[PDB]
Amino acid sequence: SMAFLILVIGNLHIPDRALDIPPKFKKLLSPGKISQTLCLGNLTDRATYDYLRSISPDLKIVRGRLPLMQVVTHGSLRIGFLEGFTLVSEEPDVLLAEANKLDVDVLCWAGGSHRFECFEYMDKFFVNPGSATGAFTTDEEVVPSFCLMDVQGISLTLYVYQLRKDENGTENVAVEKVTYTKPV
Amino acid sequence: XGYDPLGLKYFA
Repeated sequence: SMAFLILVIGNLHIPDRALDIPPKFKKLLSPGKISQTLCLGNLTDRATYDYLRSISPDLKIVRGRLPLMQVVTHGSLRIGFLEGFTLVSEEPDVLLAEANKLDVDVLCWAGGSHRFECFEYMDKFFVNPGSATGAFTTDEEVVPSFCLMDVQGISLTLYVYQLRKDENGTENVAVEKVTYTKPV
Repeated sequence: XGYDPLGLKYFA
């Protein structure tokens, strides 16, 4: 409640490339903690849809071809979400131009890489959450990840959750923290 | 010291 937490998932590809959001992710997500969920990419699987709705009072699906983008504002930050499959981090000027069309400080896109990535460029913040199911690419395995955006005033703290295999074979959830602060 | 929002880990 006192925190404003956005759950960001993308490129689920259920049931065409994956069967389910990994249980070790579901065990971390509980009702009453997430304020809003953005799902990048289509979502046609009834069980996944029902589960996501149980986790937040506000589920927004941003699809392939039913919204084409979504902007959310909290505090002084303006966060844009889109699918943007042709967008790649190796072309930050193309991503920046997209952020400038939406007039957002943070641009989140579910790029065809299916890999978590984030970077800063010209006082803006760019986030690809990867695939929450680890769904393979058409374009080194893909690894499941999702993000939480914790928005406080002019700051966004990004928490990246990733399911990674230890040397002994076990998949465990790792988490990394990145902070963006909008410059004055 | 602190945790991520979901309580998975204190950070180191």
